[PDB]
Amino acid sequence: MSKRKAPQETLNGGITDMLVELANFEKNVSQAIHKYNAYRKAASVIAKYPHKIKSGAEAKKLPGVGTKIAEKIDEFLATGKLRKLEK
Repeated sequence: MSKRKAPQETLNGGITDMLVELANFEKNVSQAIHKYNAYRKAASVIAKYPHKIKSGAEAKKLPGVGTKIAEKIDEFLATGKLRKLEK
């Protein structure tokens, strides 16, 4: 908790963070469910990934992420279409 100085609104991706979080549920998600392992396998191909996408095409390329987990990958990456101040 509190290592040096984390951003206030995260950077952009945040894929392996919200994916590993669902597996860390330790309450609503048991420790051996099918949907439970859906975020663990997808989190292995996402966290290794650059874990930062503007759309949901990168998750489709990952064979691990796509079986009902790709929807969550867009939940965090859905508000990543903000403008960057033109001119």
